[PDB]
Amino acid sequence: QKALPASLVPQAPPVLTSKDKITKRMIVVLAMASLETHKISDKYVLLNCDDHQGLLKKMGRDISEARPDITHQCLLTLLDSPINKAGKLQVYIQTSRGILIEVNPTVRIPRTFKRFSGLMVQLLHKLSIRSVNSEEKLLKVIKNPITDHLPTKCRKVTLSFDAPVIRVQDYIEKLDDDESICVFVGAMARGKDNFADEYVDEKVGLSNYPLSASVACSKFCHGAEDAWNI
Amino acid sequence: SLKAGERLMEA
Amino acid sequence: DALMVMPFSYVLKFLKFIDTVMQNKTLLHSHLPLICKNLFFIIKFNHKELVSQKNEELKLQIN
Amino acid sequence: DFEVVEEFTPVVLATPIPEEVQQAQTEIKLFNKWSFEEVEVKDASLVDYVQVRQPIFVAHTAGRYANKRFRKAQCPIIERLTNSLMMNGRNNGKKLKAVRIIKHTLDIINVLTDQNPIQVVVDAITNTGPREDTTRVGGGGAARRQAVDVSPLRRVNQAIALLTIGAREAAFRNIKTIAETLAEELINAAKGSSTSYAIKKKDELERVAKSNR
Amino acid sequence: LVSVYDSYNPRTILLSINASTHPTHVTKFHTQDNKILATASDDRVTRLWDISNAYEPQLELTGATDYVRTLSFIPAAPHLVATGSYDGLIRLYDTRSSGSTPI
Amino acid sequence: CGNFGFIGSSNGSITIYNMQSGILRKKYKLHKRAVTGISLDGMNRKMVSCGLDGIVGFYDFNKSTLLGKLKLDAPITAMVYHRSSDLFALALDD
Amino acid sequence: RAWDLIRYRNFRTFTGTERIQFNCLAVDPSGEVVCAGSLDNFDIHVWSVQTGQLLDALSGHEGPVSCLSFSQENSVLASASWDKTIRIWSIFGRSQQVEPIE
Amino acid sequence: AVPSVQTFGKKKSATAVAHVKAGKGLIKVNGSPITLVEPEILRFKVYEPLLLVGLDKFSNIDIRVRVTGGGHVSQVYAIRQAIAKGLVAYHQKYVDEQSKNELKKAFTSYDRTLLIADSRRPEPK
Amino acid sequence: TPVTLAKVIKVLGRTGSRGGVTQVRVEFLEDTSRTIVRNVKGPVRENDILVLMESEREARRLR
RNA sequence: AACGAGGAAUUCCUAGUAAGCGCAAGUCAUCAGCUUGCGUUGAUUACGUCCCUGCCCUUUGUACACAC
Repeated sequence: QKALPASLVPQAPPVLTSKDKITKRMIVVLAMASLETHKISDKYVLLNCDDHQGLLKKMGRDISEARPDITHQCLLTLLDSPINKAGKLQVYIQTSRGILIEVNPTVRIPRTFKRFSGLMVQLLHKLSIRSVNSEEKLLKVIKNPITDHLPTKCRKVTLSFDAPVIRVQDYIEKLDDDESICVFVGAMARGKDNFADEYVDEKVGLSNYPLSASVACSKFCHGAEDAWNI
Repeated sequence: SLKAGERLMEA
Repeated sequence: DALMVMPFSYVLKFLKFIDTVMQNKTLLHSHLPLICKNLFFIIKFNHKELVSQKNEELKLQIN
Repeated sequence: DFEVVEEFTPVVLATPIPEEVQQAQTEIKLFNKWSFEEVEVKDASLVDYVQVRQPIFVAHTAGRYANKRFRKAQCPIIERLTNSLMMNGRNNGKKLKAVRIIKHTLDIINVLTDQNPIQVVVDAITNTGPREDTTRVGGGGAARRQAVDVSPLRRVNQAIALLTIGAREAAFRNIKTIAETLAEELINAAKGSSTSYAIKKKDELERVAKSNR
Repeated sequence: LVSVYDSYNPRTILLSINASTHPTHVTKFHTQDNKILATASDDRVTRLWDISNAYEPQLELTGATDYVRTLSFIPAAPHLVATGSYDGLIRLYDTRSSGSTPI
Repeated sequence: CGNFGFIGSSNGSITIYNMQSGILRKKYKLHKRAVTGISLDGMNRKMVSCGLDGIVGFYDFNKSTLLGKLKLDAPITAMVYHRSSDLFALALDD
Repeated sequence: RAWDLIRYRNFRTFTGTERIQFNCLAVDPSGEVVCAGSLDNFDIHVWSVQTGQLLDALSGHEGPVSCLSFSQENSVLASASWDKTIRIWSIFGRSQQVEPIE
Repeated sequence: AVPSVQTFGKKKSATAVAHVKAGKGLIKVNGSPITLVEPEILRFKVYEPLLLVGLDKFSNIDIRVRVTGGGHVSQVYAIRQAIAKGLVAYHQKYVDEQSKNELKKAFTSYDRTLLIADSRRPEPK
Repeated sequence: TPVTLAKVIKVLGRTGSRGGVTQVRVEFLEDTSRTIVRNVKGPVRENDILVLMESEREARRLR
């Protein structure tokens, strides 16, 4: 009583950017990441809590803040998830220094940490990372604020441990058919849930247990895929 | 410090 | 300029204020021009509403 | 019952003025097609700021509107829509390109939705201009969004801004030019279909202002 | 895709209605109301498009068994639409009704 | 103002000639019998006329619209307007 | 010169800087400001009523100021030149803006 | 002789010398009819002094207009200025006065820039 | 969601308000009695009609 | 290889103004890796308020009424 589509060859879903603003999708933003650049003299290095504790004492910023490892922990969590296969999220990086990094869903971020250290210090100077396939630019630093480059009909939330706990699948199902969720995630190891109070319209919780930044992504993503039937 | 006239009103 | 700033809801409280200070005449004659110069800049400026709201206590207040 | 004879000879000229122009001396029409009569601003509080009472031929009144504070209101809004079309460094100081777009745009709104183009443009600005806009507070270093109301001049100014930017951005890399996508805006903004640029972006500005008040 | 645009101007595709993924054979305009379009398809559904909204069909007119390759409107009734399948069986619809069944 | 010259024909027509050039400007047609008196008010706004058919027509003159129309009983021989108070008197045949 | 009608006396005699003739005059309805105009200078002098100093020399006319007058509603004043241009002034409260009408 | 009236029209740096004489009803711009003005969108910006007052009042007159200076637009604001001035200064001379105050009140309510040159002399703040 | 229009009576001077935001006593259009002290955002004068999504809140200072 | 409109920061800007465009001259300094003229097309947003950041003024009313 209903006919088929004409060609049933599966194709790649259209890869989202900041330029498209109509399509419904998820947005997972990592806020206040520790991605800072320091010079040694004979090269430039990413800042680490673990690799060099003594460098941060001279700079004055404490060791316990500057952790880039949690970011690469989340970037493998978001990109390998099937909602990054099916084309329904993009991910923005809000650095604690104010830098806003757009991440193309097509990139494959290197799963070793040390290559990622060399990947970030290529990013923070040249401002755009291009693939070796070289069809497009992949990690581009974009102009603040994030409220420009988010989609228009958006919903903006914050993961908070003090927020009332909700269920992921129930929350997405009450969105409209064109409204796009945006999840500002606190990647800070310890800090207040106030990094985006001027942005979002509510705060939502995920579990009664204190969570990592990595799981709170996948706690949201694997609820999202069941809420979108993937 | 409140601006005057307002501080009339809550007093 | 700081007496037109208030809503009309406080003016209805403001007339009940001066309704009480009429009872204590020592406050009255010790501050007689200032009470006079404040009602008659308010009830000029907030005339159309005080004349159009009906409340028999307000007649008993203003008398 | 009663007749006034004001014209006594068949007025013919040695220089031939065409058949569409001699007919145009009864009512003044925009681009010699569109009547300013029967054009009502269907939202009160926006009359005296959308000015469609004085009819005009083309949307090119070169008069001074910048000098007084509210002189900007009496600009006939068809011109006030063309003035916001030349907003880019590739486009500043080219009005005859913009007027040629609107005369090509107002044709499209007719062909799609017969009513009037100029009734749609007035009905577009009435819909997209927000009703409560949110402002930033000081608050001692912790800024929260404090919701206030908005003056009806700002309701027109930002309405015209969102339509032309919404047309200029949607026709960025498409075969559809500025002229057609703006007619895709104004028709959708007339219905408020939430599929235009400005009806969407108003519906955050009235959404955010409801959240914290 | 039915790509409706103005005649005497081949360079401006005014309105590009992405209809069904099956190939649309017949695209006509309504004789009575000049802004309602109706296309057919190889998808065996005829779609009455209102070209104010080129992104949604105003009504999905359906029930066809095999390969609608003609439809035509009737002068006395702007609501009534004659739609001919390829199986036989000329369908007659009332677009002001539910329409998914013929009359 | 001394710029317009009214003429009431004996076939209803009220031609209004200008007084610099003697040029024709407007021709009013309400009456069908002889017009027997015209006037214009002091403000140059409203205009009256009286016919032998009994119609006393009240014109606007800034716009060319007929304001109204009054009918008395008898035919009307003459009219004297008084521009200071906007009263005018008619002479009837009764 | 100002005058009283209760007491029949000058308050203050307002004068210019370089001793100019004054044709005409305009007085703020809220009696704070007295403006005057010349044939010699074509600058609109502006005196305050309390302090007899001239507050400001409003200028911008070619040719003399014929007359000057204030709104009684919002207290903008409007001058009347002989360079064929009305120029309407707005002199109160942080605006100081001018509009000529030829 | 021949009754004529000469009026000027001026925008940015463009003059407009409109001789108006009693004639048959031709209206020329630079030895070319007024239906052939260049910018082709602003042609109705110069039909304004024709169509505001009514095209009957051009039936007896000639409008010879010649323009120099300016650009494409700022000449069109000069021919609409000198036709309005050349029409309203022929009715005060050789036709009736009450025609003129009907015209001068007609061009005024539509656009006063037809008559007097809107001179955008500078202002220092 | 009915929307109540309001006409502006008097802009308020000398009130200490955050820049950009001005403070205005409006008058209800559908009933000419009431007044509510609301804040505007854009440029506003008297005798213009303003749009209120909510009537009963009455805006205070914004520091 | 660098390169798809340019990050954080940062400065200027209120009408014939921002900006787009070409033509010209080379005037005892200055400029030719450019400078200064001239004309054309020519807007958006304020034009309010001292809330913030600064700067400034006053804290005998003296000047003469009346008023405060």
